[PDB]
Amino acid sequence: SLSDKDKAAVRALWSKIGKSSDAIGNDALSRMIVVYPQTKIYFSHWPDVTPGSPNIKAHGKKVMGGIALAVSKIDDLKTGLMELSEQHAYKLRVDPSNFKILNHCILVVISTMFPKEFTPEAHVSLDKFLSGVALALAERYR
Amino acid sequence: SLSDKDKAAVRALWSKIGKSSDAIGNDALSRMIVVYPQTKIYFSHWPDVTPGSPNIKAHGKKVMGGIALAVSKIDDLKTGLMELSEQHAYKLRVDPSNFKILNHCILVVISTMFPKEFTPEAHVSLDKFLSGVALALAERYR
Amino acid sequence: VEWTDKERSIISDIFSHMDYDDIGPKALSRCLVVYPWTQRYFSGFGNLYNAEGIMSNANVAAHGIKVLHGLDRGMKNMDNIADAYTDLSTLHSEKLHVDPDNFKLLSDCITIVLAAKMGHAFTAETQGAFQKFLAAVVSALGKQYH
Amino acid sequence: VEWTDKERSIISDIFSHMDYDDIGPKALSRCLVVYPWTQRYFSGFGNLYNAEGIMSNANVAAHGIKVLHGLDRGMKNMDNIADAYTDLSTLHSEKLHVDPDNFKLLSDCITIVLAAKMGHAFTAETQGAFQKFLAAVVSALGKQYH
Ligand code: HEM
Ligand code: HEM
Ligand code: HEM
Ligand code: HEM
Repeated sequence: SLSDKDKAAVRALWSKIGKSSDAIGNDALSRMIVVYPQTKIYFSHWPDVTPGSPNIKAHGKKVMGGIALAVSKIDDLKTGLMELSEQHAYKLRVDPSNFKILNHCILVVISTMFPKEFTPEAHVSLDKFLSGVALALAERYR
Repeated sequence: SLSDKDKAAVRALWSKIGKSSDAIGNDALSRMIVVYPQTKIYFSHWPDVTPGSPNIKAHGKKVMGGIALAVSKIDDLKTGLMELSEQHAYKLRVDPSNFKILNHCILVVISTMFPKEFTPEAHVSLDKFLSGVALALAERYR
Repeated sequence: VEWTDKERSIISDIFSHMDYDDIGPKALSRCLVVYPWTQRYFSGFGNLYNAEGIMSNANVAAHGIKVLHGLDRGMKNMDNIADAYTDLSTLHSEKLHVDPDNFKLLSDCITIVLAAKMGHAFTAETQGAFQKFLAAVVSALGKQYH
Repeated sequence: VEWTDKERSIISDIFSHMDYDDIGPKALSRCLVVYPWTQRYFSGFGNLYNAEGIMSNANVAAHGIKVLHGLDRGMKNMDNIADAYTDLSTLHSEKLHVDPDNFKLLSDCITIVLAAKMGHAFTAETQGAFQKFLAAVVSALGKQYH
């Protein structure tokens, strides 16, 4: 679980890097589809799932808007992310083993873009937070 | 997270099988040390870590007493298992990747001993509960 | 994987006494209840929304029997399991798009159902050999994934 | 593992430009902070209870450099990685008792530190080849475990 120290560290990191939310999402999703090709099938209804796609860029803005929502709802991620859990479990049927894949891609992207801010201390609290995000997104699965 | 349905299913299963708590613990720990030998090192200070050991039998009673405590504390496993989390993280330094191993051994043992009661519906709620137990035991690790 | 003669004897004995028509349907139905996101691959198998549903479906039963017989090729030549599942791995990846973590989930359900059938005969040494065999098959099923 | 010429070129280029004395200490110190239960193997390395502690310890630095150079044997003959780490796998299992899930944790820290060094040059294709290499080494380090 997230301590007061973890919550403050996640809020302070997002306060610094959130300006680049859209770019972080485009790059994280781009990486996920290329590096973990099992995930591409979930986006295959889009007209373009190739590198540089405007669909991947548009969806990356939404994904990091879900992360920004999770930072706002950090005191109660289950209730805050319930609708997104229902969407991924029931409407999309995304296998829940994939949440940790996108979380790793998000950490890699933040590391590439914000090497000074993404210290080991920022990383431990953000990783605990993304584990909590994955568990909240897993709420409606079983 | 555990729903009211999951909590009732776990309480009803433990109400039926708890009579054999000691035996379940001896068999689960026995299996863990034999099938996952990386775990034996953690018990190596005992005078006997071989099959049939009275030390494994005595500790198996304690382990299932921790599971019985978790059933009582099912509404708030973090607070209920905090002292056991501190013990495994700080005093024992058990790598937290091992909790899922013992949880699987507990499911195997219950299946061997209570095949009628351990239905698929009992199993989904008990597995969600043991995931919650592992996350509560992970509380003091980072 | 490396196999001892004792492991080979245990695996052979398990398969020789396996009632596939019992264990196969139970293992797959148990996976569909415990890891219900695995139901999305069999949405044409008929009615499934509930556990009495899943348990009694004859399509699920026939498919669980097929999965369990899919272990036969591996148990008959355990030194070549990696190459015995290439075509099955390709099918589950490219045609069926089954996510690879799911093979381990079904594997654990097969172990839990065999444990319920064997009871006290499912000793630690029996569990160890059987799980080592299933892990080899799970690795081979994930071999053709990218 | 099977390797494309492009993957071989990417891995070779990464190692040719790697500053081991920078990445190695950073990767191991990052693992000791993010997965702090890994500190218990280096409790004789000196003072460690805090992150400024961990980051500046010269023992941790010298050991992170040794770990990163432990990748060299693999990158120099990627077709034999499984057999290139047998002795290292035996040491971590039997002498050091390092739990095997920990190799993947350190692996991810190595990737995250290289990503911070390379910045936009850490493309998706670069990440894919590097993670495929580290996964092969992690599998080989777990090969001698029971
Ligand atoms: C950090 C974890 C994740 C977050 C925060 C997240 C967030 C979101 C959000 C905010 C949306 C928009 C929902 C709406 O339309 O109202 C969405 C849709 C979607 N997500 Fe995720 N998601 C995550 C992980 C994943 C993963 C791992 C995958 C697949 C591998 C996935 C696949 C999809 C798909 C397919 C859609 C629908 C796309 C469409 O509308 O065409 N998500 N996600
Ligand atoms: C279901 C998860 C687990 C539960 C509920 C549990 C419960 C307990 C309890 C109740 C004790 C006694 C604490 C005391 O002395 O007051 C204990 C001690 C211990 N546990 Fe666990 N445990 C779990 C998992 C593990 C795992 C996975 C390992 C190692 C692989 C482990 C290793 C130990 C050790 C080494 C001790 C101390 C033995 C001694 O006093 O000699 N535990 N555990
Ligand atoms: C890991 C153990 C597994 C084994 C040994 C295995 C075995 C097989 C066998 C032998 C077939 C039939 C071959 C053919 O179609 O020509 C098959 C098909 C199938 N399997 Fe698996 N399988 C396993 C796991 C899984 C899991 C985990 C899933 C999904 C969660 C899955 C989903 C399917 C589906 C969707 C089909 C086709 C069903 C149809 O015909 O409608 N399999 N499997
Ligand atoms: C997966 C990537 C890893 C690589 C390539 C690797 C490499 C090595 C190397 C080359 C050595 C020195 C060989 C020798 O002692 O003769 C070593 C020793 C050591 N490694 Fe690893 N290692 C890795 C992961 C880990 C992790 C995850 C841990 C613990 C969390 C660990 C703990 C140790 C320790 C305790 C030693 C001995 C330290 C001492 O001399 O005091 N290693 N490692």
